[PDB]
Amino acid sequence: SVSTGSAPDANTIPVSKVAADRAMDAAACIGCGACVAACPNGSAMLFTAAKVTHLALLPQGQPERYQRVVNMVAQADFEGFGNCTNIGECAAVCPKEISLETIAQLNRDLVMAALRGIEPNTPIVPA
Amino acid sequence: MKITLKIWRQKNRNTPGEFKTYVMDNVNPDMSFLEMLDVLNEDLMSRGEEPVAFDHDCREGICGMCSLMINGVAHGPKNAITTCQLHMRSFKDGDTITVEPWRASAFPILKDLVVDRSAFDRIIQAGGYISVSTGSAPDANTIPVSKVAADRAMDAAACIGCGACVAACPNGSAMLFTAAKVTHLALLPQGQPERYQRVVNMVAQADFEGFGNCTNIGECAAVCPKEISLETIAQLNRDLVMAALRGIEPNTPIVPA
Amino acid sequence: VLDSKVPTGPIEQRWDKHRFEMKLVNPANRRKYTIIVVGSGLAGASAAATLGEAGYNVLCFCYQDSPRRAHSIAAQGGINAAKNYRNDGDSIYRLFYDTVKGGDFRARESNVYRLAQVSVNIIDQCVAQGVPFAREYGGLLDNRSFGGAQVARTFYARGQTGQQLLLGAYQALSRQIAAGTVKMFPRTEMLDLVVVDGRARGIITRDMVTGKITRYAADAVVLATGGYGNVFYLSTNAKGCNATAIWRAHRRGAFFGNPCFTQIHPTCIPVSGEYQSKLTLMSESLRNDGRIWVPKKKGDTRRPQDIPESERDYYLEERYPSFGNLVPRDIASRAAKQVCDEGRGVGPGGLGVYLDFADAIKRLGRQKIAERYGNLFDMYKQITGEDPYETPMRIYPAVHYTMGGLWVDYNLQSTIPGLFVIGEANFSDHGANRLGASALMQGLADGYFILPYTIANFLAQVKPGGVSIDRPEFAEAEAEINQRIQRLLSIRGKRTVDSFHRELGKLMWDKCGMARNAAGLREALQRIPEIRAEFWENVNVPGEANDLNQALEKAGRVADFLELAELMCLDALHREESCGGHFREEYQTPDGEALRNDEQFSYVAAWEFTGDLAKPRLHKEPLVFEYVKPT
Amino acid sequence: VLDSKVPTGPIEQRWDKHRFEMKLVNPANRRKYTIIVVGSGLAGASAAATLGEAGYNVLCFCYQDSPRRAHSIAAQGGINAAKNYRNDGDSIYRLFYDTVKGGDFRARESN
Amino acid sequence: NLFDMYKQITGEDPYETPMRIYPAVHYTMGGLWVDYNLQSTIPGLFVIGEANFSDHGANRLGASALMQGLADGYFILPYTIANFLAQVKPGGVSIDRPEFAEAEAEINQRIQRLLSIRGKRTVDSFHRELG
Ligand SMILES: Cc1cc2nc3c(=O)[nH]c(=O)nc-3n(C[C@H](O)[C@H](O)[C@H](O)COP(=O)(O)OP(=O)(O)OC[C@H]3O[C@@H](n4cnc5c(N)ncnc54)[C@H](O)[C@@H]3O)c2cc1C
Ligand SMILES: Cc1cc2nc3c(=O)[nH]c(=O)nc-3n(C[C@H](O)[C@H](O)[C@H](O)COP(=O)(O)OP(=O)(O)OC[C@H]3O[C@@H](n4cnc5c(N)ncnc54)[C@H](O)[C@@H]3O)c2cc1C
Ligand code: SF4
Ligand code: SF4
Ligand code: F3S
Ligand code: F3S
Ligand code: FES
Repeated sequence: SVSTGSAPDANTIPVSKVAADRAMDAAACIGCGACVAACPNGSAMLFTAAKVTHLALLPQGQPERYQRVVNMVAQADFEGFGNCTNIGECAAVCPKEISLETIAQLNRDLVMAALRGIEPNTPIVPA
Repeated sequence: MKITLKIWRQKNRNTPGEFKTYVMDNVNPDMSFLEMLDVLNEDLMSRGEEPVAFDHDCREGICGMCSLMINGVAHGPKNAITTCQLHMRSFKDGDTITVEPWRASAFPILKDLVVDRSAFDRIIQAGGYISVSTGSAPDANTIPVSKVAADRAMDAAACIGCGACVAACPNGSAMLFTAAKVTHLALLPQGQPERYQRVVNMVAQADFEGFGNCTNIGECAAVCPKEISLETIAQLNRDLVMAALRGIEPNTPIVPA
Repeated sequence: VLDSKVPTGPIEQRWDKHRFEMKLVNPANRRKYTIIVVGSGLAGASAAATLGEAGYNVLCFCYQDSPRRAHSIAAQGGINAAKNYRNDGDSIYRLFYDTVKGGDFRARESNVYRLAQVSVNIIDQCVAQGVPFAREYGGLLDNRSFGGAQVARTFYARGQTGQQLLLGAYQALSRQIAAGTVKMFPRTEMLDLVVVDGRARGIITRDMVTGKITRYAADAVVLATGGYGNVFYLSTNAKGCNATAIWRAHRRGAFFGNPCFTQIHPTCIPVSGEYQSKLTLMSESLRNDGRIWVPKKKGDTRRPQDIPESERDYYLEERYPSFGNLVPRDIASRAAKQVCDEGRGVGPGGLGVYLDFADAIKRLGRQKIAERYGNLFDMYKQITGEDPYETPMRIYPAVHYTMGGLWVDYNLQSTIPGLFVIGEANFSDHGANRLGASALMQGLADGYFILPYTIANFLAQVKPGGVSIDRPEFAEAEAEINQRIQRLLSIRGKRTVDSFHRELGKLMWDKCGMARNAAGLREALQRIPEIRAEFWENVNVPGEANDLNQALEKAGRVADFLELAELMCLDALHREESCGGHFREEYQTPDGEALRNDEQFSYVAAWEFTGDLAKPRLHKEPLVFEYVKPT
Repeated sequence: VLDSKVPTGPIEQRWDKHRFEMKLVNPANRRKYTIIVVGSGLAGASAAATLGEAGYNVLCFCYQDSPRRAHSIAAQGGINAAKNYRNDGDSIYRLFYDTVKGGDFRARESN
Repeated sequence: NLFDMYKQITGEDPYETPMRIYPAVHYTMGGLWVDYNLQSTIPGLFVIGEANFSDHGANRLGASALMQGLADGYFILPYTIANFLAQVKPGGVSIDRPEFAEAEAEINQRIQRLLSIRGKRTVDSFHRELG
């Protein structure tokens, strides 16, 4: 949640090359939905987990990460997707080879947000 | 309204004080408490008696120098307000209102209702700040502060330094004031370099100034005009435990000038 | 002759050019200098903290319990800066242009540009100090829009921005008190200025707990003592706000720059009786979603909600059909005062008008109106006891800010060498109308990023020390202060101090208030000395000198106010034009707006005390506009 | 006749001068305006996001299933900026010169 | 990455066989003329990104179209469109205006005519011939 014009210098906050590489690995998600299609449960866990991992591996995504995962997970429930049985067909068919480590990271974020008592916001209803 | 007032009258620090009774025949319900005291003071001046002395600047609940123990409650019966924000519609006709100063060893009484709250100043001087000098600050958007952390730090930072927590605390403790400042500075990334020192120093200063300890009673939070929570004291406790784990020891106390 | 000492060349580099051309004090030589800072508000606290950080010996004074109890803790609106964090066309030049045009082209351009240029450093410093400004969810700072600006350039800490700004400045000041560089003297009121060899070399103060008169000596004296808006008894200022320091400096030789330039606030909670002296102001934005009216019948005893629409005098709608319901603050407030003077009795004393939200509540969502004005409505119900959702909210104009004060040059120095006036105490760079969120920025700029340079420039050209408190000037000032206090305590009259202050403020609000004319100002100029003589012959100041005598402090402040009001009325009668807050009824557009005379009144009027309160000496400082042409 | 409406004076301040000399909409008055943005590429998504942040009513359109499917997504090379993070002589003037000479002197200099 | 993509698309390893390439049209730095305010000849019509001619000249440099699109979106159009909008009143035109009806009738007639031709050639055949 950064508005235009308020960004600081591009080198003000260091992002380690490893974290940047992992966040680029997660951020490389073309939003095809093939994870939902190949998931036996019809779950958007790989897409959601990729976005959560991309924004959670960078410092700029720290201020609102534990909210974000909760909201995002809740939205995936609200939209009608299934749950994650940790099967891995989503990762098997992913064009960008987004790993199940993204889902483990999303799970860690959601557990941490539950420990902090983070409540999901109102779902994004369609227009 | 007909209002009877039993007001503490003390000549100076050394003179013993006593309650004097004053009957006000006509009190406006819309009159604020301090305005009623002003009317009483004008009547006393016209009658040749010494007017009651009380601290007041803003009459808005923000500056923090109005400080009256009204009917046993700091800042009056109504909560989340100050003495200045209390109006006479909170009382009834024929009511008797007892008006007192803050009673604390660290808040010496200088006059009828005026106390010396400079111990709060010295608690602040003992690390209640960020040691940043003018001209050295980076761009205002270089360090992100999450809206939740900023909101909590503004909740704690909304402290008018009235000392009503000390007055309502059974132990006479400044723990709500100190904990509010500790929480305000410790919730921001700018207060991280000193926080574990700061809490220790500040807590030690509150001990040095003569305040009591905290029994986790909660009258401080009950009478706080700004509704500063007891989570500020939990945060200060966490900071002090973490500082003890790190071996942080307090600096020299701030001696009065 | 006044020397503004403004730099030459392009306005965008003038400050930098000045900062290079100013003299410097070595850090080792700073410990040999003592600076007195009277005042601990935003300007005073920032100044004392920065000067203590520099390495000077600072003597800071305030009449409150604590330095944090100053005014400017009550500032609700945010603080502006030209950071363009909102990507909306804001810039340092746009802020400078907005401030020059807002002041109605009545202030120096170099000062305004320097203020707009250092606003960005102000905001950086405040964020570093821990001021909990509003953040967006991404962690970065949040801006909102203030009146007089089409950009969102205001940084705010909930509704208590001034409290958090002063808390940061006071925390820096506390850090310097702990460091030993600053000596803080709370509950100490400066009662005179001591001028030795033409230089402001000390002050005479009275400790208001023990009554002790003390003399302090310094190489330079800074007057960060705030505004004189309490010369009108009914004002939004704190009860202790006074003009004693600047009036004493004026009597010592400082020139009063445009004393008549006073600002008002439109939305203030009216008084409930003659006892009340403070009007709690409310955001001008409350009007955006409210309508101002009074009952057509003066003796309407019905509830205002039960009054029919055809039986309501919705003035500012029938009057001024153009720009209805958002008439400028001055026009609407002058109309409100005229209506209340005609006789309506809608409030306790009849001084108030109904700002109702009923039609806005019906039209909009009551939840959205709650989100807009919840804290304001809760405060109004706390103060008045009436719910603004059902009952109309009563409001009445009040004096808020004084753009005038002691004249200062580009170096923030008055006409007394070594005397520096900062914050609201000086005229400086607000012109005839101060923009919203510009007084906080001006105080913090003067404290943090201007006075450290200009005071060092002054001090590098003089030798440290050489004046002690045993000099005859200190003894003469102390004898004068003691005699004044004894005379005040010895009158033993029938009327109280507040009675005289109420009469004086009523006259000033009726004559030198929002609508001024020649005849009214001449009547006030005849009446002010009579009130002063009646005060000095018939005031009751009980108690003793060496005690916590609050009546004595009030008496001294009113004694200064009685002399200051005459100068204010003389300045208002002098200025045969309308500009900003100064409004002459005979110089206005048909719409009621202020009509300036830029051919004959395009200057700063600095008034010199000549020993006669009725005949001060006028000194014009001409104003030239090279970057913001008057229009 | 075509009016390029380019600012005058030194080229380094022209945009700033223009930004001062061009009018503004108050944040309260922005909700009264509706802006249609046809396109959701880098330009379209940037514009719609910024104008929605400002407070306008934005109607954004795209022919794809999602705004993210615009062809800007297919760009492989990086993005240029005159930050001189490599100490290699780069500057805003050098980027402007490189773009004017690279375009073969067929575009307005101020843009 | 390039060799793996080429082997995925063509089926031939470029480490042994030569890679095959052919020029293709990539970018169009022409487009609707816009002024310094990014506004076209029609007032109130703003063209940004690749859709306008703007400032790439006769040859767009590498990594400059993303620069130009993000610049137009983030840091230019917010100012110039506000400059345009501040000089006009909001609203005042609804979709019930005759101009909307005329444009809609033209679009409907074009779509009906396209669907009603029923010729012997596909759309992509004509596009291929044109290209
Ligand atoms: C309700 C309210 C809201 C406001 N909101 C805003 C806002 O949003 N934006 C804005 O820009 N401005 C605002 N203002 C105005 C502004 O905040 C202040 O009024 C003023 O500009 C700051 O004054 P100062 O810093 O110069 O000194 P002050 O804050 O007035 O302090 C003067 C100091 O001098 C000390 N002192 C010591 N001895 C003496 C003596 N002998 N005489 C006098 N003083 C003495 C006092 O103790 C005090 O500490 C608001 C004002 C009010 C009342
Ligand atoms: C393969 C390729 C690689 C490139 N690589 C680079 C590179 O490395 N670096 C670089 O600087 N540039 C590169 N470019 C050029 C640059 O990416 C383009 O200029 C870019 O596409 C410009 O984005 P845009 O916002 O102007 O429009 P686009 O990104 O094309 O987006 C147009 C948008 O408008 C919508 N739209 C179009 N017509 C309609 C309509 N009639 N109704 C509704 N919506 C409509 C589309 O759905 C889309 O959302 C590359 C271009 C290509 C083709
Ligand atoms: S399959 Fe991979 S690339 Fe496609 S939506 Fe799922 S996570 Fe994203
Ligand atoms: S914590 Fe609350 S009660 Fe204690 S001084 Fe601060 S505002 Fe007053
Ligand atoms: S296959 Fe399905 S169950 Fe989870 S791990 Fe992948 S989304
Ligand atoms: S009432 Fe006293 S015991 Fe602690 S929680 Fe408050 S300071
Ligand atoms: S007088 Fe300021 S808080 Fe009450």
